[PDB]
Amino acid sequence: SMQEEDTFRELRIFLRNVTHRLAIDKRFRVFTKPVDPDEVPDYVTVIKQPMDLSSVISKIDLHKYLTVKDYLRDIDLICSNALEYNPDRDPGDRLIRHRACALRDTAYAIIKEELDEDFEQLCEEIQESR
Ligand SMILES: O=c1cc(Br)cc[nH]1
Ligand SMILES: O=c1cc(Br)cc[nH]1
Ligand SMILES: [Cl-]
Repeated sequence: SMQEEDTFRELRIFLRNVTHRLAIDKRFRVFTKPVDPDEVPDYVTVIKQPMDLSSVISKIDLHKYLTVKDYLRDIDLICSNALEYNPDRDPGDRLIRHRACALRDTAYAIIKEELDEDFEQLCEEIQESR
């Protein structure tokens, strides 16, 4: 229905704004771009399911997210991939991991304060109906 297409558009607008807020934060610059296979040839090796904020924006625009839960799964990937790829005690690794965790925490905190639970519940019920 028109009504359900309105709901999914509202969700895309919501997720675009949250993603843009994360992308413009100087802490999260490393996460805004896919990992360059020159720079890092072994990444696209052991990181099976790469994810970055430009990919998240492309997925919004292609209607791949029907719920905030699906979106947060991709945010969780950005964090768990950073944790997996950069596990060393060296400050370089520790800094990426802290920034990855901060990205994840910020996304969850924005959604906690700004997403209406009844809005998410509606998205979930339309998603399940298909
Ligand atoms: O991401 C957003 C931002 C504003 Br302002 C309003 C709705 N969604
Ligand atoms: O199944 C897998 C594949 C890769 Br690549 C890394 C972890 N687990
Ligand atoms: Cl830096």
